[PDB]
Amino acid sequence: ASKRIARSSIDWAKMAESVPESQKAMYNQFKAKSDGYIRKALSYPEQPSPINWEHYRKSLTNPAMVDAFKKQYEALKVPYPEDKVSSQIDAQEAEAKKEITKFIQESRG
Amino acid sequence: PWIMVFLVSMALLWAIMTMVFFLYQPRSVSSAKGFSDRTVYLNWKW
Repeated sequence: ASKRIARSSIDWAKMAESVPESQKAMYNQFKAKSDGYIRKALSYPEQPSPINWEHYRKSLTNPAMVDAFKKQYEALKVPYPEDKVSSQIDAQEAEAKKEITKFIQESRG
Repeated sequence: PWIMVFLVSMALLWAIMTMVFFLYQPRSVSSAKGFSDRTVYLNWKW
């Protein structure tokens, strides 16, 4: 419902300059793998296709079933699901920070 | 006095041999080319 619409995209240019190319060729796999999920993110935007309920109300002889369907559609409005492994990324983020500090001080030495 | 002449000649031969042993040109041909091959790079958390 929030957080990440398709507009969000990190700076690939700085990331591409940082990696040692074929030494980190999994980034070349990672970008295409993330790009494939962008293709899934290309389809199915937030809102669905609107439906003209009044046309089916007038065309059908008894529009009570259309009103019941519209009422149930408005009642059933499920929100977003739950994030699963965000804590694991957060845990590896803290481990990355420790490896960042360790690599920084060794390079300083 | 063959013994004294022999000793001087052998002592000379030892002295020439030592002078030859240090007669050389040291060189320093170890540049930092191998230092350029030690690029330590962080493994990325994929």
